[PDB]
Amino acid sequence: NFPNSTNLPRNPSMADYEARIFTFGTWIYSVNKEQLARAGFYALGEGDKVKCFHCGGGLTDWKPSEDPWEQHAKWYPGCKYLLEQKGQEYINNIHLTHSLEECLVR
Ligand SMILES: Brc1cnn(C2CC[NH2+]CC2)c1
Ligand SMILES: [Zn+2]
Repeated sequence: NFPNSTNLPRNPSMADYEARIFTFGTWIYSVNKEQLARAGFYALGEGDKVKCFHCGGGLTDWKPSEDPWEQHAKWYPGCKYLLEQKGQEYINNIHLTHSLEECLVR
């Protein structure tokens, strides 16, 4: 399933922060649910699998050191919600950071 790069959200029923927050319930996973929701994510109920309301992008297997906004930019860089909330400069930094993180050890 291709990522949504239009200015229109794929799941408008999940456009409000509060709506997204209800999807998690009791959340045992290593990444904060408030932080996930702020980054546009809602829970699917399949372990720690989340989806962005706007781009439709799915993310799974969260480690405690990982950041929702960073991961969002890493895997769904065409997301218009992401661009709205963070700006292109932030997004550029993240890409550069990760691409460089490769030629550090990898
Ligand atoms: Br595409 C995709 C699905 N999950 N992910 C990562 C999310 C953060 N944990 C490591 C995996 C990328
Ligand atoms: Zn998105």
